[PDB]
This record gives sequence, C-alpha cells and structure tokens, in this order.
Amino acid sequence: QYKLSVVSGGKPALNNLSSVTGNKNIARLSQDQRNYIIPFNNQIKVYSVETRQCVKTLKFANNSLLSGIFLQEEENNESIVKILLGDITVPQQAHLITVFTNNGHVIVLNYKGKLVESPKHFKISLADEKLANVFHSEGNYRILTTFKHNSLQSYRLYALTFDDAKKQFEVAHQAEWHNVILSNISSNGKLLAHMCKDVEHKSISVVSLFDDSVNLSFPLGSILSSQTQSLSYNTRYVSSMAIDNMGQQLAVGFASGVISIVSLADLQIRLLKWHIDSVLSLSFSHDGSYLLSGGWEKVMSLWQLETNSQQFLPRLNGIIIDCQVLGPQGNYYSLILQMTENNSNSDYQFLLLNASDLTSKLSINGPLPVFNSTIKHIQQPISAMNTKNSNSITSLNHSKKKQSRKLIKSRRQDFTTNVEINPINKNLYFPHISAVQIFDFYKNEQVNYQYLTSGVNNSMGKVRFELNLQDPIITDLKFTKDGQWMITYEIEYPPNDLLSSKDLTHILKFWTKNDNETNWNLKTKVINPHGISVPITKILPSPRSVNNSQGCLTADNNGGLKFWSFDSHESNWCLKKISLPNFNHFSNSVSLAWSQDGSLIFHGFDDKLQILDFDTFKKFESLENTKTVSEFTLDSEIQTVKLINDTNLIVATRTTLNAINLLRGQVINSFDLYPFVNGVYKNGHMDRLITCDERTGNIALVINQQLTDVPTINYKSRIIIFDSDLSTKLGNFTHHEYISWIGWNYDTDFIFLDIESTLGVVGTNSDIFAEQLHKLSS
Amino acid sequence: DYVQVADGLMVNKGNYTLNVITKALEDTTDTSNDHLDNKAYTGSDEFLSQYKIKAKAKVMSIKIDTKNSLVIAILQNGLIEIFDFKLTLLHSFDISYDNLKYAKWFTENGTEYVFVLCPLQDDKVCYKLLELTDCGSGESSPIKELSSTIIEGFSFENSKLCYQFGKLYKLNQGKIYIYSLPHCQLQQVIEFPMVDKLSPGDDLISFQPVSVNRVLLTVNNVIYLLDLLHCSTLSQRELTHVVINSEKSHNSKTIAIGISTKNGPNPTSSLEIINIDVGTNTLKDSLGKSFQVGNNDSSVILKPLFDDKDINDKRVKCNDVSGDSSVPVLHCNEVIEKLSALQDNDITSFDDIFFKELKIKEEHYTEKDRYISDPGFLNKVLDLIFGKFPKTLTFLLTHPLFPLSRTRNLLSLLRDQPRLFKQAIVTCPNLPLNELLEELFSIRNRELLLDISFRILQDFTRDSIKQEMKKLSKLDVQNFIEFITSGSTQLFQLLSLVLDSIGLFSLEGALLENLTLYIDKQVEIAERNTELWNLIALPTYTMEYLDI
Amino acid sequence: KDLASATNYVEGNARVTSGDNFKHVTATTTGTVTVILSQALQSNDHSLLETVLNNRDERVIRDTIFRLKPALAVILLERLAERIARQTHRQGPLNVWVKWCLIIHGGYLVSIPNLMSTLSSLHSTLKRRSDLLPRLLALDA
Amino acid sequence: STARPRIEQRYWRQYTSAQLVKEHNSVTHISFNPQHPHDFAVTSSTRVQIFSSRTRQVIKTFSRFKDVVYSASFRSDGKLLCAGDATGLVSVYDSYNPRTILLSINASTHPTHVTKFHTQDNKILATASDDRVTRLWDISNAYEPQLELTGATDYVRTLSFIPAAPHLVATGSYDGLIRLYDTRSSGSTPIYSLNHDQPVENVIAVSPTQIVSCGGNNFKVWDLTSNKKLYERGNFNKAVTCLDYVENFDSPMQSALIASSLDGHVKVFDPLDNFQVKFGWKFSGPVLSCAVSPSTAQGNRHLVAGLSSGLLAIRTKKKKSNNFQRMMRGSEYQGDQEHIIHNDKVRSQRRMRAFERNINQFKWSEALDNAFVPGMAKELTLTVLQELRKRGKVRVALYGRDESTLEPLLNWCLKGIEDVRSASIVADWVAVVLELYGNTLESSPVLQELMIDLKTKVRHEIHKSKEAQRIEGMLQLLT
RNA sequence: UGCGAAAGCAGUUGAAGACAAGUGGCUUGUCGUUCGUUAAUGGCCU
Repeated sequence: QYKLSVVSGGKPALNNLSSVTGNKNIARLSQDQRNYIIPFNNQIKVYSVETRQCVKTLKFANNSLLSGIFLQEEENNESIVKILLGDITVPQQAHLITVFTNNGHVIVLNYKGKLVESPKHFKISLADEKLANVFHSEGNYRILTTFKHNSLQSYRLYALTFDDAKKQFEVAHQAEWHNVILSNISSNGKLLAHMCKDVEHKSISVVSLFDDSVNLSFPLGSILSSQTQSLSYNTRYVSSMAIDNMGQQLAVGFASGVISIVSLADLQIRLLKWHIDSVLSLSFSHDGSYLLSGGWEKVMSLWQLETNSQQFLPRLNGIIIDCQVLGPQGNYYSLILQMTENNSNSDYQFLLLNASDLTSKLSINGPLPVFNSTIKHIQQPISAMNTKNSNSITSLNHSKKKQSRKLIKSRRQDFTTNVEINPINKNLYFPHISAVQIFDFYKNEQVNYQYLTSGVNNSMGKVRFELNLQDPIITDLKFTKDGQWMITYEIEYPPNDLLSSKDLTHILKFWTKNDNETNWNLKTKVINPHGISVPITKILPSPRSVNNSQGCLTADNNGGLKFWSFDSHESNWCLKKISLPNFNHFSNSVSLAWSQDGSLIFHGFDDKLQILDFDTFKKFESLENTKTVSEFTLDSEIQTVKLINDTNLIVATRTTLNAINLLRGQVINSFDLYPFVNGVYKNGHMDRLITCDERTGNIALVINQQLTDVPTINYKSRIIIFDSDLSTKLGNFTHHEYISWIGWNYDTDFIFLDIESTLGVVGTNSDIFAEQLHKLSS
Repeated sequence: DYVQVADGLMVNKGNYTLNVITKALEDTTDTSNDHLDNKAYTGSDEFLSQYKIKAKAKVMSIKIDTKNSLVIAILQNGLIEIFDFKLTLLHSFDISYDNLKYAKWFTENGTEYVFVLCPLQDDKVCYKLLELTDCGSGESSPIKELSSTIIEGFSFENSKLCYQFGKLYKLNQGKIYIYSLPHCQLQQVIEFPMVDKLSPGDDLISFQPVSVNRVLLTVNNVIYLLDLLHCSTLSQRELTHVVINSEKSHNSKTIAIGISTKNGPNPTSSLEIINIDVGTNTLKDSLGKSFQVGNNDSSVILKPLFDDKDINDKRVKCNDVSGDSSVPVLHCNEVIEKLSALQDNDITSFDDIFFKELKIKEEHYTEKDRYISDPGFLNKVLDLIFGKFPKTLTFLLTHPLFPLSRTRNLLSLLRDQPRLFKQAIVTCPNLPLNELLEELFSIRNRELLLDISFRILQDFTRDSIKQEMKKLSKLDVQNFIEFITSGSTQLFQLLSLVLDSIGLFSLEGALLENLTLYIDKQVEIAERNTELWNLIALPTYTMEYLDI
Repeated sequence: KDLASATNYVEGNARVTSGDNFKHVTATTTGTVTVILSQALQSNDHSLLETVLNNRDERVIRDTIFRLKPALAVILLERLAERIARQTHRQGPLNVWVKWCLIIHGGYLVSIPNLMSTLSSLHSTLKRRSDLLPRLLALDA
Repeated sequence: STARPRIEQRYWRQYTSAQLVKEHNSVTHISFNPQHPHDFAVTSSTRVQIFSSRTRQVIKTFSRFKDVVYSASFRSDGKLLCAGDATGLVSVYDSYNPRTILLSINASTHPTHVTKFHTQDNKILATASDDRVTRLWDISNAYEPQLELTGATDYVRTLSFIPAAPHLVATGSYDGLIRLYDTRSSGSTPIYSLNHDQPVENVIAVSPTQIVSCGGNNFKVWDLTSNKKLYERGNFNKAVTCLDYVENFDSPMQSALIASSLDGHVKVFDPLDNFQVKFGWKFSGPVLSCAVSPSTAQGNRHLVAGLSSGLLAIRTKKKKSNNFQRMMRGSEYQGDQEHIIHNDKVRSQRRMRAFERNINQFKWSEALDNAFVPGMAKELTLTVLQELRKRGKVRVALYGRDESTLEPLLNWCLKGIEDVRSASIVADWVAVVLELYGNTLESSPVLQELMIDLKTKVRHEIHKSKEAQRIEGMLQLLT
C-alpha cells in the first residue's frame, strides 16, 4: 500500500552558469502584465500578481510528455533557460507559451484553463549540447549557441529561420567568435556586449544581432585608468556589467564597488562610486536614465544618472544577484536575492517589486534547506576576499577544482538536515541559520520567515570584513507536540582574534504562538543551562501524558540531564529536576528516548544505555533485584535509541542494528549497517536521519554513493521500508537521486526530502446569442 | 505481562470492621465467619450452598440457599425482616442489590423477573433469556449478563428492564470468567493456558490471551488491567496484567482455588474459616514500572544472525561502502569449530587459543566491530577462555577491546598480572568502582594508579563514587594523604572526591594543616602557571652620522 | 508590513534567567541582639532590618546568627542572598553575614530535606558568579 | 524590504503625595461617604474634621463638641452624619453643613464608643457605650430605641451589620465572643457567638457570608452561614487596630482589605486567594486609624493614617478664527458612512536616541562617547557596550583614538568591573584597548595611574570572588 | 586538508604553458590556463 510519490516544489533553477549569462533570469510576464511565468526545477508556476497565488502549475512529473526531456538519472542538469510568449511557428497567431531548457528542446506549452496533451516537442538541428539563449524581436529570433582554450567557450549567433518548410527550423549562421569571459544582453535584447581577452591586453566588444548596425571592439585597457593600472586585481577585475537599449552607454561594475560608465562613439570614462563591496547587479532603464545596482550590501540602489545620485532600499534580507526592470513602460523590477547565511547551498529567492512605493509583490521562494556542506557544483560568488561566505577572484579554478575533486576523493558525504513538522497545521519548519522557514508544502511555498537570534542578521549588510562575523547558528528547535512551543537552542560565535573568541557559547529560548498568527512571541530565554560552556545537544519533548506536552528534558554531551516543564503559577518556563554527572570526559555521540506513557528515560551515552525512571529522576533500583535491569550496554558506539512503542525498540550503531524488548527484557533482532555506510556520518547524525512512526516502525535509509566506471554524479534512493520492529522488507523503492531526511506525517505517511529539494512521500439560437455575447463581453 | 508476584458479604471493606464476610463453606452446613465482630445467623440456610452474599451492611444478611429463595437473617440486632420466596429451584448463589441497582429473579433457569433489593418492589418480566450458564452482575450501568451454552451472549440493565446488547457468542466450557477492571470486558478463561478478554459491550472476544503458567482461579483485582490466576495444586496466585486514583492493594474480591484460599486479599491471612498464614503485599498494576519486571508469557534469550539487505544487484551502481572486506564471514559453523578448537584436545598450549583466534573471524589481533556474536556463543567462548586453561597473546589482546563481560569481573582484583591488567583497566568497560577504589587506595602509586584514576574519570559517576567511598577504611586514605603531603590532576580530583567524602569534623588539625600548606603551594602553582598561560614620529633635533 | 519579506526578531518583555534555579519540582560571653532580628524577620522592613543588620564585627555576627533560632536561619540566609543579589559592590563585611549561617548551623539545613529548591537564590547566585571565575582569573591574569 | 530592529506592588507603590497634618491629639477612627467618598471625616478630639479629594485639607469641620469624640459615621445615603462622644450624648447632624445640629440624643451615661447607621435602612442608628447593652435607636422617634439589644457579659464595643442580610447585627465586646443578633428577636440572645480569643479591636463584614474580626496580635475570619473560621493572620508587632475593605477597584487585585496594627506598616490582604499582602508600607510610628477610600472614589483615591500620636498621613493616587476653522472643518469625520476605508500609516515609534542612531549609521566613535557620559544611564551604557561588542569590530571602533578619549572608558570600567553581568566583558574591553594600544601609554605615561589603581581594586575583587566561591563550596560540603 | 569533540593528531609548501615587468638573449612576479597532492573617499531614506 506504500509507494513513492515525489510531490512538492524545489529550487527556482536559474541560469546556474558561472559567467555564461548576462541576464540569468527568464521568469517572464505575459504581454498582459498580470501573471508571472516562472520556471523551477520541479514546476512551472503561473502567478496572479494581483493576489500572489498560483493560478496554474505545470509540474515536472505529471506528464511523461514533457518529462522525457528531464526525468533521467545522472543527466539531471536539464535546467531551463528561455521562455517566450507566443507560438513561434505560426506568425503571431492564440496565447500559449514556448519553453527552452538547456538542450535546445523547443516546447510549446499551453497557458489557459487545462492544457492540450500535444505539446509541440520541436527541436532545431544543431542544438545538441548547449543553449546559451535565443534573442527575440519581431519575426527574427537569433540563437546564441556555445561550442568549445584557457577555459573560454565559443559563442555563435545563428538565426532561427522557418518560413514554409513546416517541420524544420534551420539556422542561418550570422556571427562567430571563440572567446568569452563575460557577456551581457540588453533589456530589450536588440544588442549584446561581450569580452574577448585577446592579447595586446584584454578587450571588450559590443555587437548588434538584428542588423549590420553597430559592431565594434576595443581594449578595456583604455577604460582601466592609471589607478587601476597600478593597484590590485580586485580593482582591475570586472565583476558585472550592463548595456543600454539604445547602444550608446556601457556600465562596467568593477569588483571594488566602482561603477564605470563609458560611451560608444567618443569612449569617455565616467565613474559611479557608492558601493563598498563588489557589485553583481547592473541594469539600465528602458530610457537609460536610471541604473539599477545590487551588490553584496543588502541595499537595492538605483542611480539617477543626470544627478549621479541614488535612491536606496535598505534591508532586502540577503544578497542581490541579478536585477532589471522589465515592464514595457517600466514599472516592475525583477531581481534575485540569495541570502548566504548558509554557505552550503545556492538557495536563491526570486521576487519582483513595484516601482510605485517599492513594495514587493510575490516573493517566490523555493524550499531552503540547511545542509552540512556543498552539494553538487555549488560554487561561490565573486567577492574581493576568500571569506567564509565565498571565495575571491583568484580562486576560481582553485575552488572549483577543490570542490570537484573533494567530492571525488571524499568519503564523508552526509549533509543531513534537521527539520520539524507542526502538529497544528502540518507544515514543515526548515530551521534556518539564526532563523526559520515555515514551508507549507501543500501548495509548495512559504508563509513567513522569523529571525531567531538577537544578532546582526538584519540591520546591517555584511561587508568585506564583516562577512567573517557569521551569525549564531541554531541547531534545532523542539515543538511541544500539541503545537504550542518552539523551544529553540542555538550556538553562537564571537569574531576571531579575540580572547573570548575561543568558545562557541549556547542559548535556548521559548516561543509561543496562537493559531491565528504565523510568527511566534518570545516567552522567556535561558542562557547556557547546565552551567556555562556546556552543549545542550539532545533535548526531548513529551507526549500528552504529563501536562499535554509540557515535558522537555535537556541533556548534554557530558551526560547530565535536567527536566523542564512549563507552569502557570509561575507564568514562565522553568526546570523541574537536576542531574549533572560531571564526567571529566565528553562525547557528543548521545541519543535519548522516553516512554510515551511517561515511565522510562533512556540515556544512550557513548556505548552505554543507562536507564532512569520518570518519577524520581534516578536509576530504578527496586526492592527485589529480579531482572530489574536499569542499565544496558550495547555492541559499539551507538547513535540512536528509538522507542516505537512501550514494548520493543530499535538501537542503531555504526556497524549494525539491534532491537530490544523491555517488557520481555531481552534483545530481538539485528540488521547490518556498515555494509551500507562507510564513513559518511558525523556522530549523532543518525538521530536526525531516522524517525519513528507512531505504529509501523521506521524507515532506515540506505546511504550509497554510486561509483565511477570514487563517486560519479549518479546518486541513490533505494529506500527499503520496515514495518513493526525489524520484521519486513516490504518495499524497495528505487530512485535515481539523493535524500537527506524522512519524517512521519500523521496520516501514517513518510515524507522524504531530496537535495534537489523536491519533497515527496511514501504513504497511504439563444445559446448562440449567449456565446456570441460572451465573445462580445471584451 | 506479569506484575510483582508473591503469596506462594461486604465486597468493598476489609479488616478493622465487624464482619465483612459471612461466607459459605464447602463440607460444612452452609456458612461461617471469623474475625481477624458480628453474628452469623440462619438465613433459611442448610441447603446445597456454595456461595453466600448479603445486603452489604452485615446486619440484614442472608444465607443463599438452593431452594429458589433468599430470606433475610439478623447478624447484628436480632430482628430479621420478612421477604418473598421467588423461585423454587436453586438460589444458592444469590445476592442482594443496592437501593435499586441490579436485581432479577434469574436464579438457575433464566426466569428473570426483574425486581429490586426488596420483596415487594417488582418490575417487568425480562424472561426472554435463553438457557444460560454464565450469569454475571456488573456495575457499568448495572447489568446482568448471560453467556449461554446454546452459545450466545447478552446483557440487560436493571434500570427499566433495558436489554442493552447481545449476539451469538460461541462460549464453550471454560474455567474462570471474571469481569474486567474497566467493566467493559470479561476475562473468560479457556481451559489450560488461555484467558480471552471479551469486550462486554457487544459480546465479542477482544483479546484471546495465552497464560504463562497454569490458570485455574482467575480474578481481576481493583487495578487497571491486572488479574490474579491461582494455580491448581497450590495457593500460588500469579499476578498478571494486560482504580488508578486510589488503587487498592488488598481486600478486592473473594476468589481462589488454592488450599481453602478464600477471601482473597494480598495479605490473605485472616480468612473466614481457614485461618492461615499471609502472602503478598503488592498494590495494583503500575504504569510502566511493573511491566519491566513482569516478563510473563514469553521467556527467552535470543538474537538474530545480523540479517543483511534483500540482496541488491548493484555491480553497476556500487555503494562506496568499503574499500575493505565489507561482507565478512559470519559463519556460525566456523565460529563453533574455532571455539571447539580453543577448548579442544590441544588445550595444553597457548597455541590452542592463538591458532583458534586465527582460524576464527577477521579480528585483527586486538579489534572488535566484526560482531560475530550471539549471546550463548559469547558466554561459552568467555567460559572456555575463563576456565582452567593471562596466557594467550592473540586472544588476550583481542579482549581488552570488548564492551560485554557482564559481572564475572570480581576476579580482576584477585588476578595480578601486569600488562593484561593494564589493557583491561584502560579498555574494557566492565570493572566496577569497588575494585577501582581499592586499587586506587593501594599505596604503591604508579602508572597503574594513574590509568585507573583516568578510568574513574572516564567512566564512573561522581555521586556513586561519593556514596561508595562514604564508608571505607580510613587508614589507607590517611596514609595516602600523608604520603602525598610529604611528597596528577586525576589524583587532585580524587583528592576533591575524598575531601568532600570526609564529612564535617571527623579528622585532626595537624595533618590537615600540613595538607593546607600542600594546597597553599597548589594555589600558588595554579596562579603562577595560569599567569604563564595567559602570558602565552620625530623629536626636535638629533646629531646624525653620515659619510661625505 | 510587506508580507513578501521576513518578520523581525524581538524579545518584548521576556523574563531573563539562566538555566540554574527552580522552586517547583545570663549571657556570660557577650549579649548580642536577638529579639529585634526576630521582629525584623516577622515583616520585611528595610529600616529596622538595617538597624539590626548593619553589623561588621566577627564575634557580633557569630553571636547574632547563632543565638537566633534555626527556624529563621533558612530565610535569614535567603535574605542575605537577596542582599548579595541587590548589590555586590559592598560585599566585604556582609560576606561574613552570609558565611556564618553556613558555619555555625550545620545539622539543621542538612535535616531540612529541600535545600536547593527553596534555597535556589543563594548558591545559584554564587555559582552564577563563579561560572565566569575561570574566565575572570584568565582575564585578570 | 523591511524595517530595522530595536535593541501589583508597582500599583501600590505608585501612591504618592503623602503629606502630613498633625492634630492636637490621637485619631480614634474615620469615615467615608458611601455613595461617593470624595470627602471624608476624621475623629479628632472635641472636633470632627472633613476633607475633600481635591484640596487635601479641611473643607469643613465641627468643633462645638464639649468632650473627646469617638465615632464619626455617614449614613448610606451620605447626607447626614453621626458622632458619638465621651459624654454619651450622641449627636447626629447634617453633613455638608456643619453649623446645624439635627438631634443630639443621650445614650446611656457611659461614653458612647461606636455609633453607625443601618447599612441599608435610612432611619435606624446603632449605638454602643459601656453600658453592656447596645441600642438600635430610631431617628424618626428618638425617645427610646426599638431594641434594647442586651445579652453581653462585658463592654460592648464595636458594632457592624451584615450587608445583604438585614436582620443580622454583628456586635463585638471585650470578651472575644462576637455576637450577632436578629432584629426581630428578643434582643437578649444571639443565635450563636463567634469565639474570638482577645478583646476584639473591631469587626467588619467583608461579604454577606464572611466577616473579619480583629482583636489582639492576630485577626480572624468567620463564616456566618455555618459558624466557621477558615483563616487567621498574626504577623504584627501589636494588635491589629483597625480594618477596612474595598471591592472592585483598579488594580491587579479585584478586591482588597487592609489591617492596621500599631507598628508602622499596614497590610493589604485579599479575599481573591486567601489573605496575602502585596507589600505593606510603614509610617511614622503607632498606626491607629488607617484606611483607603472605598470603590467609587473614581480615580483619585486617598489612603489616610491617623496615628495614636495624632498625625494624619495622606497618600493619594491620581490618574485663528471661525473662517479658518470652517476652512479646515472636515478633520474628525474619519470615514463613517461611506464605502471603503484606507489605512496606510507609519507609526511614530519610541524616541530613538543619538547613540542608537550612531549604531544605525555606524557612528561608532560618538556612540562610545554617548555611552561614556554621566547624563546617560549606567545600564544603558552596559547594554550598548555589550551590543556593540556583539555587533562590530572593536579594532575598527578604536582605530584612531588616544588616551584623552580612552579615559572615560577606563573611568567607568573602574566601577563596572564590580558588576555581576558585565565584569568579564568590560575586562575584555580594556583587554582589547591595552592589547593594541601600548605605544600610547609608553608615549604618554599618564593613564597607567588608572591602570595600577585598576590593578589593586581588581586584586580586591578577585579576592572577593575567590572567597565567595569557597563559601558556596562550604554549601557544597554541607549539602 | 583528514579524523575527532567545544582537543590534538598527520601535510600541502608542486610542475608545465602563457603573459607582465627589469636587463635577440637573460633576470623578478602573476594568471576568470591544461594536470597532480586530501591539502578606486567608496558604506543602509521617506
């Protein structure tokens, strides 16, 4: 009765091609600017901008029709690169969109109501392994193609020509060049500009594509002044650029933060200077009097050119990556946030905002997970320094070779994310770096985003030396599982080169929400329980046995345990009972368990399963000594002690499995675990890997890593479901892509999470007059 | 599923009262009663009585007589009140009701004319019951239930003659059908090893359970779901479980089949005619504290042989789970042959255990984690190496690295060989703090003592250390404190342990003042090496020299 | 507020406390003052409680703390915990007050079963102090 | 986009304007207007003084009594007032007009100690002198009472009624022995007596079901529907002199009752959770007659304390042209009877300060300067030091300063090392500045005076911390 | 860079190609180069 069904949405899937872009955004509007056609990795979303909802999705698994283009195993780099508005084949005749992914697969997708099940899966001849773009105007569409050196691609401008041979589009081969380090297209597409690197120095060209009009090249050594002839490469290096639609103005945003403006005929130099970090986002208006700029500071800054001044937008809560205006009269700013508070994933954030009061309409998220390391081609953006958030200019080949060969020669690849599920409304919390993301996966979006520290997350853009002021990372938060409290615990760091910079220090607090609001109010905080400088790593919440989920027992890596129960005579949270066995050793590989009726407390220390009672906080030493065994000892270093119900149990160590019965105080069964995992985990991570059902056990997940023919970029989910304390392998669900965690949603189902972040689940005459008046309505 | 087991009318009171059981007796006239009092008069007795009941006040009692009637008796005053003989066949197991709770004239023939606890308060004739043999009176909404050998189940309530429910319950010849403590079921015992709890809301068997020992007298206590089953040839009542606010411990019901073991409390000494010794003192069933001891209906010590995955052909998609021997030899036949080789006819030499450890599974002369280990195989291997064979070089370097020895390690203080004891006091985590404490309070003070103090801080809790060191020989600790005051942080935290263990006053002043000087140079070395730790333009005119 | 952006962190009016403490689970020698301390711990009155406990002298503090009752020694030690919680600038002469209840009364607080529950102010405050005492000695050295 | 983040007993201690007026003798007890106690009377010797809720002095008084007077009591309508003296000729006369006397009728020749009207009837007045009998006089025909309420063993001294139950009069004598007579009875027996021990000081009825009596060094409660006590309190130096009760006023306590006990502090218990004080505030000695005003004082609310010396302490809580106006007339309509209503307001927040906006604009230097001034708060300075250490780099905050700017930092760490919560962090502050600024002190040898002064006081404080740690080590040993 | 723990433990620290500069040639420094080792006065609004 169980089966794989991958359901919910994932990443926005932009042009994740380092310098192979000038736009890196094809989230288009209709020509009636009311609905937003945005691609994903998992869907196509059509949004009503007047309500910020989805009027129609085109999911990437519901049709084999489309997903023959992308449902394969290792070639899942089928990313989506261009959207046009009308039928390309027929001349302008009604409104259904066309779609190109990275392989030149022409798709003609339906746009209104319900789709017709014949998408014209057209394909041009040469588009075998490429698509940079096509560029659009009336009639003529001109494809930018890439062939193969010094790590420079070759860009060619061919034309889609299609007049009467109704089953073949043929290219027309206008332009050729073989050297690109950075390129860009205009906001109307009628002009582009690239660089060439061709030594007596590097050079920059600006070319037309729809005529013979303006085709020129010039070395940028003239644009580089004597100050940047002298000083370092962060001043010599172009970070971003922009061109005008007219063809008389070229912005070059240099990596220091200066924004040069050069002309076309006379080639003057003109300098714009406010940005302190590097600049990544440069675009002109359609009239070319305002220059939109977004850098690593959290501000959206737009320059009026004929005053050379600026209007700000202070707190975008992230890092701006690309921005332009795209209204035909120029009323809508499309842009990409990134918010690199987690360096693991390139988790962007698509949004547009009005030009009226700069209010944001339809912040389009993906699910933003909290991994442990970089995933699969996760490069870092170009800053001036090799900071903790990104690498510098000189470490491009260095960091890409380091990450690629690290994933080749590594053996430690867990990145197991911790989440939670809310028993009020069944949305899943991604506890972010010093924050949360409450994702309601029923319609694959968010609801809010609360900050969870009193740090420097919000009120300051992180600049070149403040980037190493990382924010206090939270580890986890516990729901009171009536859905009432976020009991969060977080670790915090100081800036380095300080005597108090040694320790990473700890703080917990308590959050209450009503069912009305989506935020949480802070009830109380507790700064370093169990004394100072002690981790509080494993805390367990309680069922409705004691006071309708008021029990939360805090633990330690040292092995101390305290009990914590809410009360109302003291309108506050406080503790109940105290224990700190101060071992002079420590071990952060600790699990815990607790009985669902409230009887047994299980401390799974470093290979000793000590047993306390509930009532008196101590080791149960009764008055009989007839198999009242209140201390187990397991085979090796364990990571989980899990109780599925009050009779039997699963403990998990590094090498094998074991099952325990406690009414019948013995061991039961065993499965192998080291034939599955080699060295993949860090200690304590099997706890957040597997999570029990209320009835039907748990799903131990096989961690695999598919070898080359070192691991290649094929991956696994061959998950085998277990029922009722290690009894049946009743389903081996096969899948070609990775996994991080599996949780239980309360309809006896098991939601799993992909790294390519797709959430899924294994679970259970007057009529003619009326019609013609409906046609005459508009 | 059992509880704490021991012990090898008025149905709610107990001792300190007048007479809570004027109880019927087999091989007597009808009945008798005894105090640990009141009279036991004639209630139109002298019949085939096997049971007896009253009006639960011990002054208007009766004697349940097999003549279809129940006439009142006088047990306190002497003025018995009149009654009415209803049936004419057998009422030797009759019982009066409360003030209009449950009374009907279904004596032995299913003739259930409903009435009250009176002779003149009569109700409608609910005589539609078939030929039944199991008549029970429960207090859910007071209800007489009939299980019939025409097999059927039914229940009626004596409020306005309301037949609640009933179906065709296939009830055969059983042993003991008591009601359940939750009142919505009944433990109806099958003959030898079985007692089915049947949910008495629809006469359906809800859980047909098996019994660990012989079940002959099953009676459900004033508990959550606990019953007592007394065996055939004994007065032993096993306490099993499947009323929670003030849970009763004794004087719940009067039912057993032991050696005249009626009036069944936990302390069932004061009986009605028996006058016997006493038994259990256990309360009702707890939440989850009794079930960790009460391991009945299943008693075994077993484990699987580490079952692998359901074989996955992935020779094109290998898992990167080893560069070494992933699937090792878990051959129990090879392990049995190797252990029989170690305890075989070569046993005169240490080669008999060395070559057996070689011909056993791939343990690299010291290393665990090839868990070729069932509990019986493990303890027989440990017995053949702990027999009358510190000798072997492979096996006794393989066994400091074992987390499982489980209390035969009292021998470790007595056996005194240096390097095996050093490996055992650094690695194997089964050597208790008693042995650790006397080996610490040895006064030869070498790296053995350093390593066991490191082990006491690596494994042993401070509160157990304190309450174990509270009462021991004072001469060892005072001699060691004098030695260390004359002439390392493991020893200083052990000094903290013993100098919290000293108590308040039970010492002298000169030795402790010299210890105060020792700890004065301790505070000065502490402050001086933490000091070591956190230690670790142009003026107006000058006269210049330059060459010409 | 724009619901396309993140909501802001705040504490509001949360009760700030670290993870330590919980409440729910004829002369012939010297005549030093007793009955004024008795009527002082009848009420909670700062003026007369200061005129009895403004003391500084060793034998005076000894005789006062011992010659009062052991049924008030618990709440007297808790009131001295209140004093060292209100201020620790002037801590020198009143540390003597805090310490002599622990010195001269030894059996009564031990026979009292709930020490750390009702006494959750004093040793919790002194261990809040002595938490950063390794850090304080490191900083000062 | 978004904004920028920002980083009971209090009610009874916001009672102030506690002024003093010394009488010429002691204050027996007081009274309050029952319909509106915006005036109140105190019973001075040979005069009764009546004060308002505004001017807080005598607005009217009567002083043609000839002996010391004892009892002043308003009728429930609050128009006339009764006064009993030591002569035993109890006088009733109209209030808000002192110079008229309605009727002065003699009681027994013993001094009439207490005299109070019926709580709901407007024409029958209870008097009690030391004749061992109390009287329910009728002011329509004040020639003989209706009831010679006899049945006392000695010295009937304090009267009260039961509020909702009319026929029950609770009198109290100097025998314990709180009697409660029925007015339809013979006037010789109560239906039962309440067994107080001491001579009762006075008794009030705080419910129609529960009364509180006080006499001796503890006060008692008494149930009347079952003759039961549920409560006593005796934490007073002398006997609880007077009682008072109030219902439904503006506090975190719904209803209060106070007991005043000749020992400075007056205690404020509550029948919400069985009679615990919030906090009792002292006075200038033997407090004899002390009460706060009743419910309908409407904001402005006075507590008065007439001591046995006689000084009254009064502590009170107190909460262009027509053509231009026609030009700007439509300012208050605010959208009542028309279709839709917009609301797009930004809120004028709390007052952002100069140091706060210095943090907002990275003005770290003048943020430090605004921290280290005596005009700003000390805990504000601690919090801004903690927050800017957590926020920014102290190196780039101190990247160009000298010792003339560094000196208030050291001058305030001089007193802030002794703190409990900021000791090691201000030690880290001086640690950074001496970590990177030794060249300044070796050029200018000035501020090492404060460095060595700091050193000796921090040796004192580290000795203090060491001895505190070993004293809690004594607690650990005697656990 | 690897393990591990809020801890120490082991190593990279290469080469080629091209260019720049000082002196056809030589000498000093780099690379939005293939390969290997796990190693710029420019700062946040209504």
